[PDB]
Amino acid sequence: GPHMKFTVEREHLLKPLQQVSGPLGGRPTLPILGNLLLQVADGTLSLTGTDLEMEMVARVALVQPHEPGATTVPARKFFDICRGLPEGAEIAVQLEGERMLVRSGRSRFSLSTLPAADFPNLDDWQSEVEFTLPQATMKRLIEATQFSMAHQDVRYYLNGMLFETEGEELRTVATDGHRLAVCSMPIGQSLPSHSVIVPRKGVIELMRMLDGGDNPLRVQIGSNNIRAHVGDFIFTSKLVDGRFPDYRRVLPKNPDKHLEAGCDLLKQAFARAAILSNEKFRGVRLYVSENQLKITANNPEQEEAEEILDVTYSGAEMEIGFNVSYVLDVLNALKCENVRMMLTDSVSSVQIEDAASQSAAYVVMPMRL
Amino acid sequence: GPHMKFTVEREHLLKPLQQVSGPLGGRPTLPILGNLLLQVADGTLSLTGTDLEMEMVARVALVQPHEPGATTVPARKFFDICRGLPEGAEIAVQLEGERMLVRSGRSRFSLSTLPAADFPNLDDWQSEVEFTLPQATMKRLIEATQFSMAHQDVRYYLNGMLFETEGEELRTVATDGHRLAVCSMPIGQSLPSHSVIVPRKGVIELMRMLDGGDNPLRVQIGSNNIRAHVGDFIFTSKLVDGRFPDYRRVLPKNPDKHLEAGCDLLKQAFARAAILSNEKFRGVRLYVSENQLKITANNPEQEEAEEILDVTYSGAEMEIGFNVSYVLDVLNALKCENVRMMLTDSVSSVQIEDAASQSAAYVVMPMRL
Amino acid sequence: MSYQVLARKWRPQTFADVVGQEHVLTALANGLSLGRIHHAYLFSGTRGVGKTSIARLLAKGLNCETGITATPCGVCDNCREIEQGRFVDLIEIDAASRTKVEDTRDLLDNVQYAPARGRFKVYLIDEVHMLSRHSFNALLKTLEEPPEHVKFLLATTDPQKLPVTILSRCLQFHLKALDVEQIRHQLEHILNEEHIAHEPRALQLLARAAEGSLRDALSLTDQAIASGDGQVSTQAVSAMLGTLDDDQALSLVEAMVEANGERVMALINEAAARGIEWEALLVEMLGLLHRIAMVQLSPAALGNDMAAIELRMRELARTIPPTDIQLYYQTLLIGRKELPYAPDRRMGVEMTLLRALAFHPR
Amino acid sequence: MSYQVLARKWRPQTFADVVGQEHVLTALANGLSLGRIHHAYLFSGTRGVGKTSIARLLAKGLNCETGITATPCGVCDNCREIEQGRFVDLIEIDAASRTKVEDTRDLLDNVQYAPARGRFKVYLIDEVHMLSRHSFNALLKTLEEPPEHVKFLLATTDPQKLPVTILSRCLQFHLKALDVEQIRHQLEHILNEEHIAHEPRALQLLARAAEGSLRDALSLTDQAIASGDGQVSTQAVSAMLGTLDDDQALSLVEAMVEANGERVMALINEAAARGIEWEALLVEMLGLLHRIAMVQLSPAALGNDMAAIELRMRELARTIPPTDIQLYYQTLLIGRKELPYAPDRRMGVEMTLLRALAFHPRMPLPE
Amino acid sequence: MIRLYPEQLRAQLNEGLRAAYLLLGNDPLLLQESQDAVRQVAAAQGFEEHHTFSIDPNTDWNAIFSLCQAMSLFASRQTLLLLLPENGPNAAINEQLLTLTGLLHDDLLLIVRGNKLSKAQENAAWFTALANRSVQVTCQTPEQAQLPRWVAARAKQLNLELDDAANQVLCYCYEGNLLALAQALERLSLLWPDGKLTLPRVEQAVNDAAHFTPFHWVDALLMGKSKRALHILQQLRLEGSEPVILLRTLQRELLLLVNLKRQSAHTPLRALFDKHRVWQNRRGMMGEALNRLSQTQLRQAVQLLTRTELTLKQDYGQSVWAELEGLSLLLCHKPLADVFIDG
DNA sequence: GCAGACACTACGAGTACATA
DNA sequence: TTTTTTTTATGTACTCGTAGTGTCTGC
Ligand SMILES: Nc1ncnc2c1ncn2[C@@H]1O[C@H](COP(=O)(O)OP(=O)(O)O)[C@@H](O)[C@H]1O
Ligand SMILES: Nc1ncnc2c1ncn2[C@@H]1O[C@H](COP(=O)(O)OP(=O)(O)O)[C@@H](O)[C@H]1O
Ligand code: BEF
Ligand code: BEF
Ligand SMILES: [Mg+2]
Ligand SMILES: [Mg+2]
Ligand SMILES: [Zn+2]
Ligand SMILES: [Zn+2]
Repeated sequence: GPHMKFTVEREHLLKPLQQVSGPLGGRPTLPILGNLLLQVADGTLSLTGTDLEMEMVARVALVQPHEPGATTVPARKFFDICRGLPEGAEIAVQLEGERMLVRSGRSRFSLSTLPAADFPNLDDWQSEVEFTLPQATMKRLIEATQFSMAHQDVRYYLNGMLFETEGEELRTVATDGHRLAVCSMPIGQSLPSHSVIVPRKGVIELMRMLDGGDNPLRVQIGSNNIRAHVGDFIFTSKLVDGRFPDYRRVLPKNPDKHLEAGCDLLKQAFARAAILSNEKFRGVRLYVSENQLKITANNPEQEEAEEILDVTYSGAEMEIGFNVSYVLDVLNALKCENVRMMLTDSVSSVQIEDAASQSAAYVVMPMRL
Repeated sequence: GPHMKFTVEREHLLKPLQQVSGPLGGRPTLPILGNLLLQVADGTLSLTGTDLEMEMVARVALVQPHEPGATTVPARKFFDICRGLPEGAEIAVQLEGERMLVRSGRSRFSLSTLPAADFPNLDDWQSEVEFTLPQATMKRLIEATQFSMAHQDVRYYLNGMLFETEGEELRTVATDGHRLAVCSMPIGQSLPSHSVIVPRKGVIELMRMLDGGDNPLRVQIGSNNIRAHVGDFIFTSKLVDGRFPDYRRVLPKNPDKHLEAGCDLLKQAFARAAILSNEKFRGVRLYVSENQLKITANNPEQEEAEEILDVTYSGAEMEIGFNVSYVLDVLNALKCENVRMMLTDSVSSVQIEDAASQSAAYVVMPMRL
Repeated sequence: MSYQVLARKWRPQTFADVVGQEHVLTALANGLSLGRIHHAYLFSGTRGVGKTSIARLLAKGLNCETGITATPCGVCDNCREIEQGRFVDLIEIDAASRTKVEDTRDLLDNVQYAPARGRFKVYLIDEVHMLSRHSFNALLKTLEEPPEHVKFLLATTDPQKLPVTILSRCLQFHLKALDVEQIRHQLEHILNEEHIAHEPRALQLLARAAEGSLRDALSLTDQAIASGDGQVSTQAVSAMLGTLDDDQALSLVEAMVEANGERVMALINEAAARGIEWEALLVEMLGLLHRIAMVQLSPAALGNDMAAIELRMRELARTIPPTDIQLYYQTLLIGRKELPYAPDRRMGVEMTLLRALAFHPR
Repeated sequence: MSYQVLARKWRPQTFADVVGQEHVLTALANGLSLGRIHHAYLFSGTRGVGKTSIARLLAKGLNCETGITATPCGVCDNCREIEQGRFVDLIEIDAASRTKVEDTRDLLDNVQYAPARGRFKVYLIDEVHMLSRHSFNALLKTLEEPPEHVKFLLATTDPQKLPVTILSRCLQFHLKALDVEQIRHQLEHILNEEHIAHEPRALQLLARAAEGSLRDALSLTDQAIASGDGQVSTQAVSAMLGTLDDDQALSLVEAMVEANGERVMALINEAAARGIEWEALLVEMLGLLHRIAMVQLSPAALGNDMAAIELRMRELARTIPPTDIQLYYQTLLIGRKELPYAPDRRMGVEMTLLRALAFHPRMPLPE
Repeated sequence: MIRLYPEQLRAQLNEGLRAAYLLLGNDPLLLQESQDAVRQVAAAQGFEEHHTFSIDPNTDWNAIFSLCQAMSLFASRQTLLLLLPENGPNAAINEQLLTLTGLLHDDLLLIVRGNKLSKAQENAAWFTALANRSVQVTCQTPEQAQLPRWVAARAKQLNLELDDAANQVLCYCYEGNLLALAQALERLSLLWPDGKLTLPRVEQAVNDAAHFTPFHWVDALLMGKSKRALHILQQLRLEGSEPVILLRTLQRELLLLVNLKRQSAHTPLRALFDKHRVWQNRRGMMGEALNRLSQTQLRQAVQLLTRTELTLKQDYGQSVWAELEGLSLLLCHKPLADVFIDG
């Protein structure tokens, strides 16, 4: 049988295992899908973890004696044994017969395995566009728009994120039929325009695998897949066939009324009013008057919540409604100093932006009470 | 009724409100049961909550004008509305028309209330035996055996733990029929002989009570009611009849076989061994040789796990098989530097103790013969 | 060496290798050759009659490289790949194992993705009558507006367990239970395609005892080969069936009516060699006599439940006057009434049959 | 050394030591010899006729060191653990203790993992008729196309509970209840191997007492050994069973058909002195009447265990009409029906005998 | 409100969509076709957000979430579907649907599907609120005498010819099951592109899958249709209907028969039917039965039914189905059952 | 330090079904 | 058209919703 010799450090191995053993859990579609493909070749090691729609490959350098091989191992067990060994412990791994022996100086573990031949090697392809972006930019792009994606909508193409690379900049769009989150960031280079839908699990994995470091992120987007490289992590994912609707027409074309307020102040006022809102469907009413904002919340057991805050406002008078969860989420994700609100009327969309920046925009509908 | 006019500073309200809202939670059996009563008499405001087998009383001082009166408010809503307010902001609460108006700055909220006569009280008992003990003292006293008590079992009243007072010493015991934990320690007062069973929920609340190494906690023990005083915090609970088995008989009287080991090394070895143990029958077998302890674990998928640790032992091989969750829990609780295992026979139970302290001891029954 | 079981290695791979059931094969062939393909086919049958095999064959035909055709080529990489377990577009879901909605969502969300290789992403959901209600709701939501690139193939044993709304959106093909002649013909082909000698009487017995299913017939064929020293002889199959016979009722009532005391004794001894509750045996014998007396009144009394023993039963109904049947039922009823108080249940049922045998003949 | 129960000490350890069940043993050995190994076996039959033992022997034959051998070659390494029951790969599943589907799912998840040491990971599912319907449906597909390195051995008492879609895809081996001669010979072997004296009539009674099983027969033999001073004697067996041997009840029926009440009551008194259950006397007499009916209908119906009285049997077979036999049987059957309600069980038996005497169609009591 | 038939639903949707559609009835096929037509026409007129939302008493009630909120992405009109319980809404569900209809967007389309609702649910506040704008369409299974016309219409829909024998065979095989009937017509269309369906083809392309309710069995017994009665009993055995329901459904009419036969010798049937509160469709039925069966057969049937019920609820036996077949033989037809099936 | 964020485990209920 | 619908005492699973607990991380 295959030899597949391993002799590695724990610290050089803990992080890639924690990254590749993320989505694996529960009961998978197939038993092999619940196993990491460990493949040692040349002087390097590939750890492959897949869910029939994504594939994360982690590369680990080898300097100790080793022999080539490939076998699939339970993921949770391997990660737990790797994390359970003492700090700095050496790990030796040998495939004997149809079992795998993991040895440290005073411990020997045996593990069931599966042949690497039966592992569903994901199909390869050719990227239609390249891309290079600093990690912090992608971090902000995901953090600005991940929360507004549709959860399990019937349309089955809103359950994702729209990547729109145009001219020089990149845009991320998310929606749920009642909210819209759009974020635009520069990249520094002119790029071909592409519209792509990334599934929610792909977006979550991309968020997790950022590592918060400084090395650039490489992206290769093809016809039906995307691939991302950070250090020694290569994550590929499929795409959604649906066509993401045009975000441009959603935003209020003619915002009649401008107002500005403290981000933290408005957020905490909304939070305080949210307690006394109906659990059947949580929402509040905004009364916008001359430099004044009033928040009114009602609950069917005759519970009333009232708030008044001094805001900057340019308009006559307004009465509108708002699902308090949506506004609370958008203010929480804003993470800025002051918020600017664009209002048109009680039956059209409302725009939310930074008072001093325009990279991120949000659109929300009033809720009729 | 009357008009409250209670002005309370947030700093003097948030922590006691959290303390009294601790025991309550989840969906109550009947309405009103989930609620709290605030009563102001001669400048002192008491927040009291109950589960009709527990009660919380918190006393705070008032300097602003008021009137003596008692009113009930839903707990979670008041706790969430008092929090999140600007720091240092006063809260003015006032009763009109069977509802409570709470004001802070320009923030107004209205809450449905119930008559104070609708808030039941608990029993009364006099001549309670008094205790004056340090907080962290009883904290670690229970913590050594908090895991030990069995939850949701019919046998005896294992949903709780026993306090025994003898001479000048307080001892605490818990068990499940397979594992037992004792912790005895001298208090420093002339005390009678008593043996009582405090319920598990009362134990959790008692742990929640402890805060600071300041003024010592005062216990008032009886037969069917228990009380705890921590500063201006008063807690009361209802006890459980019956009595646990004689812990003295449970402890082996022939610890002929001795073993000395390191706490952290043994804990890590057991944690590593538990990975490949049976998910339901988390049992490992132990081979004890001179200055050597070997642990073997199996599971239905095989995946044998072996480990070996250096100890201080002299004798024959015992091959004691027992559960891993129990030994892992006790080794987590010890947090000492050295651990003494004490073995009697391959059928007998095993004893676990601190090597450098006799205050706490444990016993665990074996698994298979 | 590795002698693969006859239930697996002889699974059909083309529509021409499927026995009988032309009312479904022809319909599917016409649908595939023409443009009319429904969005969800639901296959039904009885106990191994060709549901999963036909569903697999349909999935093979839908994604063949030569195109959507009644006959898959069997040569292209897709035909070879679906032939084995491994393939990407064809998703074989053991619905009986992943009943929970949590597992169903993880595989019904793949519809939004494009098929990797073939034209259609085909979901072969086997044993669909087992899903949970919420999982059924999820699958119905998928089927309400299914993408044009996904075809659903559902195979089950009891269609009526399915909720009506999901069934309303599926074209249901009910597979007829195979006839004795078709069973015997396919069994002869299977034996001759391999190196197993046989005698036609043995195959006739196998077909009759197979209860109209090819899996039962093939399982019995493998058992016969094993106990037959590599040759299927009549005596071996007959002795095995005697060890496996369960219809002691009809044979015993035939003997009792014909008044063969020795045959009744032998059949009681055989029914004692097998652990049989005597109360159950006697009560179902009463039921058989009841059905006989009913058939005396109208030929339509014998419904579709007892089609396997129709002929014999009809004969027993035709050749026996009703008064004797009434008397036999009366004596059997009174014997069963006093049965628990007899020496032994075997003992008491024996003498009850003797009482019923002493009348009319002898 | 030591004294363990016969039911566990004398479990067969090879196909040579399994008595009876010739068809199943022959089929299994022949199939193993030919190499044709089906992937699902279902052993049905009455309790205690060896389905679990045969299944474990099949596991031995499959996992033996020398290869796929019909006869397990004595005791090899891979068979030692089977004998000790601690085998790595023979997965014993007390299906009655794992009826939930959330456990059959765990069983099916790890089915593909290669066996640790043996050629096959034989899943022995004891009492397969106890799994919940969901677990059945779960294991359907894994039975239809199992991996090449796993086999299922299912043992159950009544196959009818199982869904027919499971009976379809598995071999059905049915183990008939063993004959009286088989049980008696096996018991003679067991008592000889234990260096214990025994009586042939005692062992014949042991064979008749157990309904075609063996572990029941072994249990009753162990109880006999307990009742005796470590010896199986005829008196001890008669005491433990409560039977009448084959003579006293025959004297009763002979006197009753002779319409001699005096001897009937005299033997009733003697049986009372014997300290025996009265319903036992009634059931023995009913059984004797039925045996008379059987020999009257079928000329050759007596087994060897009654040969000691066979001659007298034929006497009644040539002397009494079948109608009178039916009359006596029904009279004593109603007597059995009424006995628990009589003022005294002895009183009730006396009344039943006197009722059979008064309605004697040949020599009735004078009026 | 408008009360409508499935044939005219096309015209009603063509003239203009109303606020809400209540499609109700006992059959699956007509309900499904009506719902599909409504959904397709709404999609043609600009309805894209389609929601299926079962009402059944469970942990599922959040429909209000989909109506109070305007769609940010597009001004897409929404369609909400409700699957009423097997017996209709209860009081709590009545008031919950009243709250649901208390507020409805003009661009929101409401679809409700379920079985027929009696006056108890018809006079509830929810239905009265819906009484103004909503259109209710009734889809009921045609009777055994009405099936051939419907099958002929369906054949003309698919451009098929069946003559008369094939129509009778299909009506008998799929009696009371229109879904399987339409599926079988589609299957026959697929089998023969010629479209000229005849007996030597529909005979082997058909199934026996049929549906029934105890009223059909009782009426079959009353008319004396022996083969139909036994067919219904066999189909109900396969369906697994509770035997007790059959017992009670027969017992009601059998007690009525016993009483009417008792009163017949002294009072004319015209007054007796009025006094005994008999439905107008059953009068002739009863007449035939009364003029066919004497009080001896009625008493024997009552004895048989009594033995059946007692053995059902005391001995826990399984002989119920054969026993009801025996009663069918003993009821209007050929009374023999001599002790054998007469206790 | 601390929620809070899952993550998981347990429990109730709605429902199906078995047996007698 | 039409409205029409039944035994039960006890036990065994299965599946989803929702609370209670642990822990673990980037807060
Ligand atoms: N129409 C058929 N032609 C040939 N073999 C068949 C046919 N139907 C059933 N079989 C046999 O039965 C075995 C199992 O068949 P399968 O199609 O899985 O039945 P099911 O409908 O119950 O899933 C097949 O391997 C094949 O040998
Ligand atoms: N055919 C047999 N040959 C020899 N002993 C048997 C046989 N059947 C049963 N026994 C005895 O019964 C004991 C248990 O038998 P077992 O096979 O467990 O029966 P079961 O089919 O009920 O599980 C065995 O140890 C053996 O002594
Ligand atoms: F695989 Be079949 F439905 F028996
Ligand atoms: F497995 Be047997 F019934 F003792
Ligand atoms: Mg199948
Ligand atoms: Mg057994
Ligand atoms: Zn092909
Ligand atoms: Zn061996």
